[PDB]
Amino acid sequence: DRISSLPVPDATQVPEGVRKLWAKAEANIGFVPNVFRAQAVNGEQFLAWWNYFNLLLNKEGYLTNAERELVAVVVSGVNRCLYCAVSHGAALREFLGDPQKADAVAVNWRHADLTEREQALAAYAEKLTRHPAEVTAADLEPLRAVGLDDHQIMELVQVIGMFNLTNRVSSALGFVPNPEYYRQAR
Amino acid sequence: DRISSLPVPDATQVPEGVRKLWAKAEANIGFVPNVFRAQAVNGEQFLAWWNYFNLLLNKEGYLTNAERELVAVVVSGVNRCLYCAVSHGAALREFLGDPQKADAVAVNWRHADLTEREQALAAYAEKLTRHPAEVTAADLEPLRAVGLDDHQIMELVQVIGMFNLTNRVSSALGFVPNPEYYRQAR
Amino acid sequence: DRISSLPVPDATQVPEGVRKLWAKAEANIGFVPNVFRAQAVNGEQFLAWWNYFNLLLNKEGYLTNAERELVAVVVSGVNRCLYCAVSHGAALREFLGDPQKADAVAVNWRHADLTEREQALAAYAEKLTRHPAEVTAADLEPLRAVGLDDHQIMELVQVIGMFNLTNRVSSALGFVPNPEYYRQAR
Amino acid sequence: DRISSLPVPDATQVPEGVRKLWAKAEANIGFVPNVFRAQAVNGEQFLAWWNYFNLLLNKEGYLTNAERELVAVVVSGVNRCLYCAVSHGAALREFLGDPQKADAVAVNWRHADLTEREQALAAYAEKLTRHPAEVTAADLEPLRAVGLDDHQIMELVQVIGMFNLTNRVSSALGFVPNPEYYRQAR
Amino acid sequence: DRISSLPVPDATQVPEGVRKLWAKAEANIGFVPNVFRAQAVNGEQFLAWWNYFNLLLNKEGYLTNAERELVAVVVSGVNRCLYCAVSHGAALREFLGDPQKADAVAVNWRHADLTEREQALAAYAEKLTRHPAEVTAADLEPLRAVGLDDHQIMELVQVIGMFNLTNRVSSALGFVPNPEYYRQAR
Amino acid sequence: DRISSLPVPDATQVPEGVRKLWAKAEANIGFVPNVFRAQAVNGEQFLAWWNYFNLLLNKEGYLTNAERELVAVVVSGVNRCLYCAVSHGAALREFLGDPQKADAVAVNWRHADLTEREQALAAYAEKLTRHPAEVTAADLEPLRAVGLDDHQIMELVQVIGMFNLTNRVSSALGFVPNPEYYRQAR
Repeated sequence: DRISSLPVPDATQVPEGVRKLWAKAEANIGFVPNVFRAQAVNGEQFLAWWNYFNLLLNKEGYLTNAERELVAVVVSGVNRCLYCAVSHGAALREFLGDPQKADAVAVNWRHADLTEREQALAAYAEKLTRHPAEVTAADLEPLRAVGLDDHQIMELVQVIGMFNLTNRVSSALGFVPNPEYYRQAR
Repeated sequence: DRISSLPVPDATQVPEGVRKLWAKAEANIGFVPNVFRAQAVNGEQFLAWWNYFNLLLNKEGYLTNAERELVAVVVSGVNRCLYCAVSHGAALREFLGDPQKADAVAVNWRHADLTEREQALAAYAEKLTRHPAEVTAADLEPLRAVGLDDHQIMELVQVIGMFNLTNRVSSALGFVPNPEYYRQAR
Repeated sequence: DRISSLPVPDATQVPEGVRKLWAKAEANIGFVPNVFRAQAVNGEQFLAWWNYFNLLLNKEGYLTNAERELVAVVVSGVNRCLYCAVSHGAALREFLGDPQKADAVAVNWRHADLTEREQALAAYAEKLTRHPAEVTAADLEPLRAVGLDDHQIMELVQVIGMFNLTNRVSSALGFVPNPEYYRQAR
Repeated sequence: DRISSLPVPDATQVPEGVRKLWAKAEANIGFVPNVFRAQAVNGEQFLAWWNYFNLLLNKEGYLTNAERELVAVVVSGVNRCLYCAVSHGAALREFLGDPQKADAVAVNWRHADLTEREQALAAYAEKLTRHPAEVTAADLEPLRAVGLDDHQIMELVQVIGMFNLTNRVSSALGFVPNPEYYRQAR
Repeated sequence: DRISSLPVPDATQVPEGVRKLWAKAEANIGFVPNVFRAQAVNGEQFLAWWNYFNLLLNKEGYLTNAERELVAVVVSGVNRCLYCAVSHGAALREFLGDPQKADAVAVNWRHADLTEREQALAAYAEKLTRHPAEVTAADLEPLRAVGLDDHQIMELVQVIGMFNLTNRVSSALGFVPNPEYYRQAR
Repeated sequence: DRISSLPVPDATQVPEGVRKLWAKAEANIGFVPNVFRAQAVNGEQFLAWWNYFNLLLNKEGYLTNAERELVAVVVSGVNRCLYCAVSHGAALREFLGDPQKADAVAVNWRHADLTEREQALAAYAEKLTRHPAEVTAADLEPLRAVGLDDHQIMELVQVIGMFNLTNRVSSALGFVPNPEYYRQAR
């Protein structure tokens, strides 16, 4: 059962930080996310990627985990990235406590009955994902009007950019999400 | 005078690591890249981004600097990102020692008379950038045919990803490249 | 409470055939599909649509139910139609007996590890959906290579058509899928 | 002279209802529409399709035949479906009594000097045809403003969906419209 | 009464060369093409355009008139330009002596049962029109395979170019084709 | 070092007017623009093209050379035409006296800090280049609001159309711009 289009390094072929992450994941969530194995081909690059990704998505910042995972699900849905859709879908179901809303966002946020703020975030995520050449300063105005300040905007644009990065890496290399994600928070 | 659509933090409003980076830049290239100011709005996120970007793009890896900057220029050109097209254009001109070749890649790699290897890199960069939902394992075969191994592919996909992240952050926030970049290596 | 952008007719405002359909649904699946209410605005048109849809999708024909629902899910995913993606997702999960496979097809069939036959069906469904002006007789050859005969092709093209009709009607009119569909066959 | 990419069933290979339709067409219009032969490969499915199509397009409802054929011509022009463009073009020329207006709609409704209502119908047909993921309840407001009620909207969205179905079936299978349509109502 | 979105100059407001052209047209075809009035707003630019257009499209060159008008009709159809689709449709009907073939090319050359040579011309015209950034030297090989020499290719690319110019000028300025064109060669 | 995908005629294979143009260019700018050689394959057609192009772009009319070259750079950037981007980029740098502004327009005019008028011109150039089927009389209103009269509009739409012509001819035939253009006006 392949999890990648490239060979996946074993424990002997990854640095300490990657093995520690594997152990931590196993102990806390009961499995090792396949991205932590498949994307470990270049170990130091992986560790640098994780350091930034973990800070931006998982550690405290200026947007809530619900807001962040909403963006993740929208971007990953537009780009039709399987790994990211499935894994961030599990996260969004968990953080919203509403599996059906999360599923609806995965299809089309316009039809998911979101708040005004959520709609502003989803719309801007989709625009910057699809039409990066066309965004302008004018597009920041709706974000301020639903209450995002400069730090929240700075975080938002990074999260959208990040999923444009991870969608591409995951899709290019055929990353396969773990079976557990499909069943989580349902 | 504007270099960003958001307020730019001064020395007192960024962490020490950012101040150290500014000093290192000034000492090495003679000026502080505008992105190091404009994107320092969220300081710790900025430093985590920089750690990864620097490692993937500037430090030794599996692709040459010329190869990485070729990909940077293709991606930033497709996405029409001013900051990245201008600054990475400077870099590609330096690493190729051929301003006209770099300028041609900025418009259309198809017409820039590239090597077979460079054409494979450029073609894949453009596809992954424009059509992330449609790339498959078959698309790796041309990369292998020009001699890219697994580490080189792993790096490549991250570089393409990274420019899809930075093109979005820089365009979303109206980042303005330093005047020096337009003149370097010409 | 809303299930449609138009007023929904009650029992007194639909023909008897629609009331009989509601009763049959309740008795067979335990609830009345929301489309049977929301799309009954023009009653006789509704019953003619249902006659054709039921025959093509639910009754014996030349493709299996699994094959039909695969196509439904691909089409509805490309078009980002909430009602159809959710309800046919339920159906595909049931007919495959594999929720994770169905969920993967919902994001990107290219990454769902399908059989050669399923990949041919999914690829053609997506092309006919996105690029109707560009399909030609040559595009039938892969279908014949996976064993589809003339009756199977005839059915296939109608199924793809039908989802291009229902995705449009349901999205245009903001049809909301029943909560049950999100939970079925998981 | 082929009329389809699939074999066309003869009189011995179609059900009674199809042969009766052939006879009726011949007696009343002087020829048998090729779709009635080419799409008869799956007989019962054909009869179910015709039952719905005939009710929606040809029998009394909530939009006039001129309005319906306007939509048909717009959708079929966007999708570049030959069978449907040619045959519904003949219908529109007949119902408008103005061949040049009908021809102009076939090219681009924006340039055909239509009424406000006609423009609202054409614009919405083209939007739902091209961008089904993007339509929302807001798009119904212009339709109400040119006087369409809920039944007229319900009919409209079906006619647009229907041509998205028939354009696809006709194009996929290389259906060829009869010579008579090209000369009718000129 | 309108034939343009800009004011149309009368005989007193154009140069003598334009008046002579109007007289020549009236004498040869029985009416003055509306473009000769509407596009004469800048008189000397108009006469330079006409000199080139007439030479490339009407006077002896390396492609036949039928071949040139086929390309005209493909291009104008893809771009949905009313003036050019209608007027060049008339021309193609005349040069093919087959109105139904010309009408079919106007919708989709893929379905018009063309010769191998005509299909190569039509396919290239559409690609160069839609995807100018993606054409390469490889795309000339099919043209050479149907017998086009260097002069024929040189002419072809200019004809495709020219319709991309005239489709834009005519659509931008709302040019209205004469009623005669809709009826000619039918 | 090839300058074209087709053979390039020598002095013995071109008419007098082409040889005179070569001589004039050499004497006045110090080199012969490669387009004057590569596009001379069909001599009379070339001379007719040059006659119109030279009048519209180089000789006095209703827009300034800065305005015209701005449009050239925008259109050529959207279409990613190397010959035209590089050569009109040199022209724009010269006429603006601001190399960095010209370079920024080549990437994305939205980020180049243009005047209101310049923005109106760039936006309309890009729209008519990308979406010719969608422009209407309404799009002329912004042009009038930044002060363009009917002659200026007539000229503008021709210049946009012209670059849609030259981008296509140049790209189709692999025209290579002279080394001098890359270094001019820097």
